[PDB]
Amino acid sequence: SHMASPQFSQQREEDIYRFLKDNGPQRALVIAQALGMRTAKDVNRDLYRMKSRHLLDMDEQSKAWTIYR
Repeated sequence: SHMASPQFSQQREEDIYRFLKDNGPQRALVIAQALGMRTAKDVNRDLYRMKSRHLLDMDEQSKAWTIYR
């Protein structure tokens, strides 16, 4: 295929992926502030949604969100 591989539903998910592609693995709180949110809970919905579709992966060790391969 000649087009890009991931699927985003909204601007948040698209920013989350692009952000973690550009800096590498970061915690949900880093992602939240980078979108202009306040808390890790404001992003967690988008973050876990992308993990459920093969786009993100959280680390159990420090809650570091890393783009799924």
